[PDB]
Amino acid sequence: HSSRLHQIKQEE
Amino acid sequence: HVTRRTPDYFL
Amino acid sequence: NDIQWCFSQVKGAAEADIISTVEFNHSGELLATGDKGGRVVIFQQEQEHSRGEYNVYSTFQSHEPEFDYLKSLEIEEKINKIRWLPQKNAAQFLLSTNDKTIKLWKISERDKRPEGYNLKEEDGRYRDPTTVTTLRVPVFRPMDLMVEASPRRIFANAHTYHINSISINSDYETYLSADDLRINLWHLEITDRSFNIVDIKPANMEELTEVITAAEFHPNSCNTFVYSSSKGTIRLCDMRASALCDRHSKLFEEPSNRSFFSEIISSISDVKFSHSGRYMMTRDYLSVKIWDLNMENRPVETYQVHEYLRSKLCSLYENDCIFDKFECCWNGSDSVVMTGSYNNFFRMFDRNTKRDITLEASRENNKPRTVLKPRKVCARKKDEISVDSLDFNKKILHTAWHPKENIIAVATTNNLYIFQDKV
Amino acid sequence: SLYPIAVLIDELRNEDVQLRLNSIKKLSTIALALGVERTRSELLPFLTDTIYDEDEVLLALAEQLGTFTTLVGGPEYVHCLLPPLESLATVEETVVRDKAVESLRAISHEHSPSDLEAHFVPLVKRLAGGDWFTSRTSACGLFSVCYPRVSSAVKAELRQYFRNLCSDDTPMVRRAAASKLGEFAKVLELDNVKSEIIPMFSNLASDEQDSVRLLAVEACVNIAQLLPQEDLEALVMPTLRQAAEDKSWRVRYMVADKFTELQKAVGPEITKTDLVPAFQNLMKDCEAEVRAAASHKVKEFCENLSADCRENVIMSQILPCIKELVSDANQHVKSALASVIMGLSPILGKDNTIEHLLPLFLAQLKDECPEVRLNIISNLDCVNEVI
Repeated sequence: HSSRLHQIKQEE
Repeated sequence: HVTRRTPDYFL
Repeated sequence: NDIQWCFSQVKGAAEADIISTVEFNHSGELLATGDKGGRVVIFQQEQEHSRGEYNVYSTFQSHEPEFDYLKSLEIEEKINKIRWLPQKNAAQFLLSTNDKTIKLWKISERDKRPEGYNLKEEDGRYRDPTTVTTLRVPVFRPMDLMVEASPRRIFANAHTYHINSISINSDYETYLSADDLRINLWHLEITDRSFNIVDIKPANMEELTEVITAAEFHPNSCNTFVYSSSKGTIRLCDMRASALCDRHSKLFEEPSNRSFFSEIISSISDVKFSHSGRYMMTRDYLSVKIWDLNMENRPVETYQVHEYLRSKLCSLYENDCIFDKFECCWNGSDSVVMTGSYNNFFRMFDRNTKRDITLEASRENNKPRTVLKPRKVCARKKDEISVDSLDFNKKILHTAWHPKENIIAVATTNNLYIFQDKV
Repeated sequence: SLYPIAVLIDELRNEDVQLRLNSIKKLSTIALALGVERTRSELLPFLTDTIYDEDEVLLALAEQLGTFTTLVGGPEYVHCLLPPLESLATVEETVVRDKAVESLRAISHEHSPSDLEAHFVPLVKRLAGGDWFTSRTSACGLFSVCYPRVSSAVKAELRQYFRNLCSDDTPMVRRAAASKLGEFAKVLELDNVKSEIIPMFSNLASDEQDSVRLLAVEACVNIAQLLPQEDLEALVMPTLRQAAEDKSWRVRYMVADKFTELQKAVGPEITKTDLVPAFQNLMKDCEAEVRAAASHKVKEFCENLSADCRENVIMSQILPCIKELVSDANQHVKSALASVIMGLSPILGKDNTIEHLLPLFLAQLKDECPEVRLNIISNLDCVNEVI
């Protein structure tokens, strides 16, 4: 949830 | 703006 | 052997006030801090070795909150990194960045003002121009010293993702800025275009496996820079080889700890070249590793920041602490490296002796030139601190070491502590 | 009728940059009305070190100060303009310093030889030895104008000061010294060029900084034109060969970018012996930027070859390399050739053009990239007259 890599995948 | 070709200032 | 550190100063006390970066300038006389509110505060050392105290020197709003209309997202004004430029002239220059924009700030002293008018008085009271016959040029007069900060250049719109690093080249011309997937090269005097030298973005974001966590230029070599990834590897690039640095010249990585969290804790949060530039230091969640640039396959030294947490990773995951991005820093001689921990503990590792000390940044010792007592953590003998009693909200993420002296700036959430060697 | 002047003078204090900028552009009017004596004693001290420091305002101020010689009382008092310009030659903005140095060079010609040694040369020493590398960077551009018109004793001091700048700790200063090394050598006596310029040229050409070494290629062209052809082999060529083989692609790019200029300087004999092998290596460089830079010079380089061996060298040494470049993966390398390859037809003649050049023309006309095809079509003028 808080992983920066995960945030990027969700965003794009 | 952001380019992968070398800009003049670095050539 | 051990440096006897002493309380010297505490500054500060709200989310906006939380310090987000600390950085000494090249001479060490100036100290800059950024906070989540977008404000930069500069402290100047009293120059009446030098152990004078630091006093507020300048304060300005580096970044303002902004809204990304194109994607309907707020842009944080938090100051991620501050980097000082080498002193060009009497004025001082530093680069300040948030997630999207880098700003070049000029901080200059002024001690005179113009005086004298032809058509009016200093009060602003005008007079009939018909009676004005003899011209007079204004004359500069001394005034009380003041420090002015103005933004000279804005480097904007070049990053799609969040900026994590800025680093100045040794050539005095260029600096890099790295977001999660791209590294861009800038000329310090050109804002309208930047050179994208590294791009690890995959064709399909579904296949994304690595993000850039930190990037830094070599202190001496103009052509060398490194960047680390979430997978725990450091790639050393040579700009001489080719214009684009997609091919690394060296790759640093290590080959009973394969836990579920192994992938998380291995991410490198900070990478620092030693002043000499022969060694490189990386901080991950649990350990500090020092790399010889001639040895790709393993670090030459490894230090454990806080082992007692290795068993508590489950708890740390559940409260998101496991994702904290701690930093590290060398001392001037490269003999001692400092990094932060929880419960306002910060750790010193002496490389020559391989000795450790744990120190606490707390107001309980708020008496100048009072020695800091080494702390001990136990999973409890006299004066030992139980692991379960540690406050994980008290994080020392940002620390800075004076370039020449035994002076360190340790930032807690709200307060900036300055400690000095006992003299 | 002095009211309009009063408005302009007061506007110099105005917070509005535009109004303040307007008055600066009209300093000539202000100085003209005030008078020669008042201008020296009242106006210039106000302009000597201004707190307002916009790049546009300072740039305008530097331009104006270069035309104030008549307003200050002519050449007899031209030295009064130095302090205002000395301040502008220290600011952080590069263009403002460049303009200020330009104005200093302009008013130097109006200094009498006595004034140069009394007021101007001391200014150069202050900048050259200043604590701030902005001033030292500016000083590099002032040596060439004052050197010719000063005594031998002063000349020896100037050459020593310029030598220190070439060894500065700051790369910013060494880049400036490398840039100005060529024009300073042009005013030096030939004996000092061989004895003093060459050691500095050799050192800067082996500097750690890539950005400094690449500037030595320009210095190579300037120094080569000064020395006799017999001395190029001993003094210049060893440094030029290192540049062509330099590990930095940026340094090799400059050699390729200025290859024809080097060809003229060294001469036909050195060109055959050294440049032709060097040109082949550049055309096969690992970096596409270098290959594209060399592709632009194919026509000019072949044209300037001596007629004794031009056609033979092109066919045996240069032409094989062009064939590889036609199939180069990089789009920009192929585009560069397409705009100049057609120019080899007059050199080689009809028979050679059809046998060797024509297959390459057909290959590039069938290339997928529209830019390559457009470039070939745009340059059919030369080929038509041959075939």
